[PDB]
Amino acid sequence: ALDPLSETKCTLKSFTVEKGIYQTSNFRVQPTESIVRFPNITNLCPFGEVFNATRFASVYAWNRKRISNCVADYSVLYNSASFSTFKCYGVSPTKLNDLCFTNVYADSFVIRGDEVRQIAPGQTGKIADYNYKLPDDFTGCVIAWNSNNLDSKVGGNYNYRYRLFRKSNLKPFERDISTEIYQAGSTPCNGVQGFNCYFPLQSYGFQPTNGVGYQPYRVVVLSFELLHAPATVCGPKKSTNLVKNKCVNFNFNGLTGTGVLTESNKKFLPFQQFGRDIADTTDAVRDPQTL
Amino acid sequence: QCVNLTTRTQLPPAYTNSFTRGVYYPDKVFRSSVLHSTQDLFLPFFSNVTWFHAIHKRFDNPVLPFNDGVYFASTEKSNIIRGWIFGTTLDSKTQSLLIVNNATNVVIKVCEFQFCNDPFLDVYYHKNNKSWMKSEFRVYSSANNCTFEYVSQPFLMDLEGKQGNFKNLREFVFKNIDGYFKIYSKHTPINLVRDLPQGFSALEPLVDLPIGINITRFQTLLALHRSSSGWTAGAAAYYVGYLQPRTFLLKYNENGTITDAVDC
Repeated sequence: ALDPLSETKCTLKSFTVEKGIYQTSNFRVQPTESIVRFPNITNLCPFGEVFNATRFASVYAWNRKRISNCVADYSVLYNSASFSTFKCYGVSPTKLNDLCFTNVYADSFVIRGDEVRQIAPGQTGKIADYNYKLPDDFTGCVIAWNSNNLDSKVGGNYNYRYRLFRKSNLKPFERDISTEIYQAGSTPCNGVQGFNCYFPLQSYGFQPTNGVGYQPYRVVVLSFELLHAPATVCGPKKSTNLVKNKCVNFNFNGLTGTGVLTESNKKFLPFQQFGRDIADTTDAVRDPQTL
Repeated sequence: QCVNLTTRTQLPPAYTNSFTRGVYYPDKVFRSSVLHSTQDLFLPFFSNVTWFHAIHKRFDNPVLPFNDGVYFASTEKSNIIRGWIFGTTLDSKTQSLLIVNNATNVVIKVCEFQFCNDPFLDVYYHKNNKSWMKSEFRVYSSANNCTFEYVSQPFLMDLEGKQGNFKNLREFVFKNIDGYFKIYSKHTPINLVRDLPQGFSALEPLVDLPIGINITRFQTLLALHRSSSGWTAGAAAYYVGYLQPRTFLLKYNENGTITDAVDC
């Protein structure tokens, strides 16, 4: 590699170079930089409105929202600092952006501060067994923040109740709103309160003067389940700057390669994104974002 | 719902031949000034296609097997054909796809539907002030467990009854491959009396529906009108066909449009 004349000796494997033209190698221009282009982030699912909703269902009344067919950006929720506690199980927060999920269920409800510790795979306690429980394989995440500035009001708010007693422990992802009276012993009840007969639902005392530990916390539980159905919800996109008239390595959607991007007069059908030649090698492509 | 029409009469399934019909753009890949050989599900040329029609005493709404894919070619004056419903049982037992155009928008939803013996969308009391608005909904009584919902853009469709030759042509391709449901739609006017014209057509994609449900059968939904057992339906004709794995030579012009196809 010292000089071009030396390349002839190495290509011919001899120390003597005869008079003539010799090809010692084949030069190739390497890509200067990598190009990245994708479509917009528009038409998302309003995850912020889930926790932003004015009223949330009771621990027994918890609503289950089905989120699918959109793009999800989790960096805004983690970097917003609007959550009191954020933790995940089985999946890291930084890896959610690179993973596509088929179905995302966002749980909503309000529970006591000390009751948030009972939410996790294979937990116990009153709220976990008799209200809401997480299966051992639950891959989702947990989110909670102090609602004392909204839910709790002067005089107390009894609108949020819970199931104190149940004949057994609730199954994973099971919701029972039955108000039937709980029978402690063998004494018949028949819906009439009395000895060994109690009302299972109980209201959470909510006032701004209560301790921080018992302050109501609004919890949003996202259930990540990957089924045999196709995947839709995915993380955000990038769509970096574009460069033309230069050697670069470009990746467009699920297509990759190295070449020089130059705008031509060819017109691709609006229903046809990519072109191809007789050799099945794409000679041109359409910007996934701009047309 | 479950009440059959008064004048409905069954008819023997007559067949007719189609010329080039069933040719479509294979994929989003662009090609120009080249002859490509594509092997996919196609409608063979000169293949017998079923002959159906709907009038005020023969009303055809049979259930036909979907197989892998099917080809639909119909002509409309008053737009009698409402759409199609897809699924295995076509009932709430499982998920079923329903494509209906209500004259306002196009409704595409996958839910569990309550099956009716004679589904359709009826209208009544035209007289003066021709109306033609959505009144009675006979397709299903109730639905639930919806895994998909889609609505197109709003538009005003003319359902007014018309007489004479058929001024429109609508050719569709409905198929399901690898749990991904595809559609091809082409709308062009024609001057036609009966049967079909002789010519070539290039079908274009309509929407992308990554549903992935099993469809073994389908049924054609029609619109009924009266000036619901006694309601009638205007004169219309639609055709059904089955797609086979055939290879066509697709000739691409300088602009990329397919000029003609050749069945090997």
